Amino acid sequence: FRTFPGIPKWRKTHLTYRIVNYTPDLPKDAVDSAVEKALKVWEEVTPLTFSRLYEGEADIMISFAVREHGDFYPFDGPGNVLAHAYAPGPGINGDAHFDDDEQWTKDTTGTNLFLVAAHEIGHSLGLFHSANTEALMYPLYHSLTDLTRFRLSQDDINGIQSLYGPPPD
Ligand SMILES: [Ca+2]
Ligand SMILES: [Ca+2]
Ligand SMILES: [Ca+2]
Ligand SMILES: [Zn+2]
Ligand SMILES: [Zn+2]
Repeated sequence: FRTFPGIPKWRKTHLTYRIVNYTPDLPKDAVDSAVEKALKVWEEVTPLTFSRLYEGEADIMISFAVREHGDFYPFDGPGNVLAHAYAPGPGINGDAHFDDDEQWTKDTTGTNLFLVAAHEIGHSLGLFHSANTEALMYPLYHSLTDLTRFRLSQDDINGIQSLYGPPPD
């Protein structure tokens, strides 16, 4: 696993998230379930807990965007960059932006929102890219078998627990 420079880490266990807008690609409930599942794979293996804010500024602001959308890193249209996220910290840090020039799907016929979201929240909690091919944080994870089979790899668990510790016990 790789952890970011000078170890940007959330200095608290309870983090809030806020879904700012909704893709036309999916029902709103499907966007909601994919982000909840993405958050729960990391919750399961750390003492971190998350809750949802509907207004105000949450730690992890989630939004769908196309091309230039307000930060210095515009999206590129179809394919290639699918989403990006900032490492822990205040303001735009911890936030995750999803490229809506992708076709976000519940399954594998397009770009699977669960899997890209779970990868991206790994960056939001402080994981960088793994050299380990079977890891969710490996750059090419989008070529991995989704919840027909999905499980976090030992490497991702080792990485997130080197930052926040194991589940409370
Ligand atoms: Ca933030
Ligand atoms: Ca793109
Ligand atoms: Ca789209
Ligand atoms: Zn962005
Ligand atoms: Zn990544």
